[PDB]
Amino acid sequence: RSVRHIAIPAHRGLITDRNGEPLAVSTPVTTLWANPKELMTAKERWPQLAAALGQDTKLFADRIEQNAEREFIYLVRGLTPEQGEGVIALKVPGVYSIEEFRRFYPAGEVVAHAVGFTDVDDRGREGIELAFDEWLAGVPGKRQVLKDRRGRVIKDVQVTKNAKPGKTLALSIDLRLQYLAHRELRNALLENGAKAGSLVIMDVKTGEILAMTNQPTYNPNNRRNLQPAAMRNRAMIDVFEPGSTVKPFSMSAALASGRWKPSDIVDVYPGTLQIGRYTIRDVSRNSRQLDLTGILIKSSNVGISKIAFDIGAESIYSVMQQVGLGQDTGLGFPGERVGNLPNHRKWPKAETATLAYGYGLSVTAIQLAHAYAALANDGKSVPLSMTRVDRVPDGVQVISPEVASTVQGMLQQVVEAQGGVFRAQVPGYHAAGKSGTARKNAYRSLFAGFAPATDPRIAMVVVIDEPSKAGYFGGLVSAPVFSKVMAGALRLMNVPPDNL
Ligand SMILES: [Cl-]
Repeated sequence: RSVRHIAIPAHRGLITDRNGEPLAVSTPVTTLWANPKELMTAKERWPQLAAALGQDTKLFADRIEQNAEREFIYLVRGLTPEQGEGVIALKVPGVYSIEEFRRFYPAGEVVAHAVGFTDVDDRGREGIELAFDEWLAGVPGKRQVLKDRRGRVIKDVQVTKNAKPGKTLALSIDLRLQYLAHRELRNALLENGAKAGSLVIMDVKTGEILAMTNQPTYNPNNRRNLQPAAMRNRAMIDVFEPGSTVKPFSMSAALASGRWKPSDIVDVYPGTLQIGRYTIRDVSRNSRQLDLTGILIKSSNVGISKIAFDIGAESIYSVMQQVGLGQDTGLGFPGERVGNLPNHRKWPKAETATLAYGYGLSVTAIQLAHAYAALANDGKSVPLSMTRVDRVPDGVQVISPEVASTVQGMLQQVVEAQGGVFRAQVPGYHAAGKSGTARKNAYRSLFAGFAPATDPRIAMVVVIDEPSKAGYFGGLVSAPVFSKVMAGALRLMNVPPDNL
């Protein structure tokens, strides 16, 4: 009475972590539908079927009566096999059974922002599920079915074309590192009364994003009553002024200029500096002469500004642009922001000073981590990747190996020297990094670093949004998170200790 071609759903590819742990799995679910044309000939069966579907008798009957002309309506999607057989056993004419695919996410909220989710039609709508949708979805088949003049699926003819299953995808993320970072960022938020946060971990040798976690987060397996703020992958889609965490790059421009060495001295007394109506102000103001390492340890805005006036903002802009701040990462992640590294024909003094200590530009947590990776990797930037990297692509030298080496040594002193950020110290290793405290009377606390300082393997960025306890400095709020997560990450990757 009617020959028709209908789609065959393809099996969606498995997403694993870098070691094969499942992160997104296509699982069979039982969906029930009905042909109202057939139901209309068995009305005396409707109340038992309605009750079986948890439905009010009258509302069910109103539904079928309204659709009496159509030949298809869903009844309920995604049931257990025991549930569907429970209904089919009633043998109600025109009630049919189907098996579909539905994603399950074994790690739930721990990796929701990176993995994303699919819709009820099994299409990728967010995160990796969307970015890699063509790779994961495969290609539907087609089959030929005969249907009588009332919609009854009389015969089932051949398969015209088989479905092509999707392909497996292994991410760069290490699920063991991801759990640790997730736990500790969460603990830090709760201990500090903070509103939001991000943590990014990167392999400085391969470009791999080993961990990417945010708060708040959500359970992708139960998205009822989902708050869209809980769904933001802040590490990639939120932009912020990085503040003093960019001082290592200002310093890289200074050491490359020919005009400065770490033992050179800047006079920062009295801890402020007027630029017209604008006033640069240090956080501690009992200093006069400081050497370049001292400027980083004390995080003196006056110090880095006087250095910036000497070498010119253009050279600072250039290093920041070369390491990727405010530049397109090329990951193609949905909603991923680029930020902004402003430019000028001639840089005014005030813009020059603020650029040098990280105001006036916008970056993401992932760009900041990638810039620190380039610095840890002896000045060579390796392309970012969200998937496991087997053949490493060639990187670009963006800071000279000698300059990067020197800046690494200074940042090890930031963490280890007297008056330094002692809370970022990693037991059994040497660590290097810089704190940040940036306006947003509310602040973001930041720490960016890498370890082991002797032979760097891992770069990490911690951002904690609006800590509400008395201490809000990056060195008080974010540095201890770096310490706990870096220690766990190095242990898990069996990195040999360089400080025992
Ligand atoms: Cl943008």
